[PDB]
Amino acid sequence: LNLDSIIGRLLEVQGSRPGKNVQLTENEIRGLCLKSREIFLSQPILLELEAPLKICGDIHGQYYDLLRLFEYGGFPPESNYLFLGDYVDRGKQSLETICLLLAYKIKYPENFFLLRGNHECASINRIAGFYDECKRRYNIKLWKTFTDCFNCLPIAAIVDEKIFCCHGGLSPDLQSMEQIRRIMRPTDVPDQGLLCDLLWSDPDKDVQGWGENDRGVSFTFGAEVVAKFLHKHDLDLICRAHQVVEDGYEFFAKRQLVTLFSAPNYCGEFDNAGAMMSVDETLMCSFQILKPA
Amino acid sequence: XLXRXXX
Ligand SMILES: [Cl-]
Ligand SMILES: [Mn+2]
Ligand SMILES: [Mn+2]
Repeated sequence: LNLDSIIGRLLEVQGSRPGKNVQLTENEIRGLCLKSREIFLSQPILLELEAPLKICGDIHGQYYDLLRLFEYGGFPPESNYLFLGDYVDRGKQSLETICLLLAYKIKYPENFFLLRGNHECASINRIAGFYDECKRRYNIKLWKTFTDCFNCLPIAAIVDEKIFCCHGGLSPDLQSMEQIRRIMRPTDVPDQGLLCDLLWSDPDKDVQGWGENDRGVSFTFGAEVVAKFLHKHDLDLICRAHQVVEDGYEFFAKRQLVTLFSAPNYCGEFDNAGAMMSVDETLMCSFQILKPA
Repeated sequence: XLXRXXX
């Protein structure tokens, strides 16, 4: 597996007209999937990470925006990175996006981290674009290879014992971090339970306790669930993604939770920026922002 | 609005 050749070809299109594809070989992509899967399985399902690092939310195949985020924040390994999931679906270049992220995981496995989003799941990405992209540009066998890799992604991270990171949010079944560590891999995303909620739940300003989630799965949770969670586990901040936010980032529960969304111009309704959160050595948080077009 | 599984 010639990782530097793969990374070089993926980065070659910087400065091209947004849209230019990078077409790796099928054998190269299979190799990225197989090697990264091995690495994911060798590292904990609940990652224990150190600052400083940059944290990114949903990308959804917006490859040229991923390149902008790296341009702004430093290409790996100049900065350490944690991505919160939702790499594929919706956008035009899910393949380039996930291939670059997997290549960086293999090259910098202790300095580059990828969590699982709810779109890293065959049931969802079958319908939301990634299956179609794989079928068009490669074949369905490669989509299964991607799925096998996604089934091994870690689910949450704690930065310096203070920032709890996951794609979606909290779970009514999450009482101990050991419950997360006990999750076996490979696994699909279930339609209910702890793993489901970590990838699917949402905070809500108008919910007291746990509420029904408009997505048809998992729950919403209120500001006091957040406060109680941080107190119980001696944490300072929940960092999650999963929801489009106009500013690219949005605080909740008196700045006890932050939502990051890194794909600008995601929706037709409102314009949205994409934001990446810089966490300095003392856990102070700032933002680098792709403003909407 | 892309379909509330989610604009
Ligand atoms: Cl609440
Ligand atoms: Mn999501
Ligand atoms: Mn998403």
